[PDB]
Amino acid sequence: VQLQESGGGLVQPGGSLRLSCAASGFTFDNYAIGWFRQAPGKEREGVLCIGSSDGSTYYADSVKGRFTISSDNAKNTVYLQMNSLKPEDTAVYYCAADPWDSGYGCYLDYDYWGQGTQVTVSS
Amino acid sequence: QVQLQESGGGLVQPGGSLRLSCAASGFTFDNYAIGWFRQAPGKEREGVLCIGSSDGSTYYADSVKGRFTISSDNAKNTVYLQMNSLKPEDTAVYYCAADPWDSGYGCYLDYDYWGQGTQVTVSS
Amino acid sequence: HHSQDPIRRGDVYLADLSPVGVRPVVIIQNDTGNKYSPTVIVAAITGRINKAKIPTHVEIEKKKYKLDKDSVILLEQIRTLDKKRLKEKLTYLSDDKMKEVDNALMISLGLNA
Amino acid sequence: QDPIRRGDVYLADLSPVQGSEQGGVRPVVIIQNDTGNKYSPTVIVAAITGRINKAKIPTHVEIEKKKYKLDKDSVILLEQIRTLDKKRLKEKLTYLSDDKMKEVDNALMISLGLN
Repeated sequence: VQLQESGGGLVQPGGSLRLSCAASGFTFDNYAIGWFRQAPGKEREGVLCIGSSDGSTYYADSVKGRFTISSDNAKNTVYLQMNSLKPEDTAVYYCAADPWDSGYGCYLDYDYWGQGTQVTVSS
Repeated sequence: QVQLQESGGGLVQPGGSLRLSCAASGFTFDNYAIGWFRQAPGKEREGVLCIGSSDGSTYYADSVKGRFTISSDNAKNTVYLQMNSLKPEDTAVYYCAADPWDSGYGCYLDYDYWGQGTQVTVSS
Repeated sequence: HHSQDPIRRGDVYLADLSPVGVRPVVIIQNDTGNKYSPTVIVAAITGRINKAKIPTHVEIEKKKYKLDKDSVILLEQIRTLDKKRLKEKLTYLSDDKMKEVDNALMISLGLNA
Repeated sequence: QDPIRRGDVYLADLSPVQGSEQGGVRPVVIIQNDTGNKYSPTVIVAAITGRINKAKIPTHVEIEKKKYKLDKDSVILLEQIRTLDKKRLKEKLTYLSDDKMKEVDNALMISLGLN
């Protein structure tokens, strides 16, 4: 699947990628949305997360000014624009979504989780 | 403004009754918190029966539950403390107090208006 | 007969919350105010979610607490209510569940050291 | 813009169906944690009243008119707490002192039976 990430690959330090998050059977309208990453051996970490559109976007400390989120007008897709990639950003990235959009930040629980996409920064 | 005055104190035998009145030289006890306190020589002043909001519940000191009740007259310019089954421990100066902020409960930490006090003595 | 049994912290009441309804709420105000005050302080209960989503959330199960569905106590959703708005007492929380509510209330209101 | 901070004193539209209804714009104190204050759509506030200038019950904290730019010497009512949509926050008047915020914390603990 109901959430499928794509758009990842290899890039040199400083490059850009745009990860996609495709929703099937539902639209992202009024959904909380979270992007997460999991590095080898480390616990999965929240990267950028939106609860209510009346609240404010949460960014992990390392990613502010480099990663932004956007919709697909039809709101069937959500994009993580990743600029100025650094080797520290190498991980599998996931998208997650939840119908309850009265919260904020990265939720402790999301009803829908994507499968994951690999991102590697090295040259 | 206002000046509260208690009356109806005096000497009663154990088991006797006494009705204290608290009369308002200016206002009516409408939308006013109301407290009855007593202070005996050597002891701390003690809240005995206190009303904040009429939508709340009346506070009674443990020692006076069942014996002391409050009521007001028609003019609402007089509130009465009905004291029944009086005991020697009830001997004290009794004070009424009122405050315009009637959104609270219990005996307030502060009342804008106090009485001068009236003496109640229970002796055999 | 209106039950003279005092409202207690941790009771779950049905309450009229209009406007922004009748929904369940948890009494979180101290028991002295609960006995004498015209008002109580409550936290919202919702069945829109059945899992804690943020740190201010506490889950409560349907069968233990006589709910229509598994619910979550929202300690980010606090309100002071006139007592008239309280309808029927549904149930009350266990001591452990109340300890969880206290913790989430300390987080919600920035009171933890 | 400047984050809403716990301890800030805001003018807030408490009018039901607020828009611009009446004179229901009153001072409140932000009591929610600062993480929610940064990201949540809502805040939690305690009411401030100029109807009294002296603490009447244990949930009251007095605040001076001069230091905190109020229209009267006032009292923070930690028995009057409510969750507020951030769109109801108007201007930020001031913020409470660290010692004054500690009085608010203690009265909040009393109010909510947290010891």
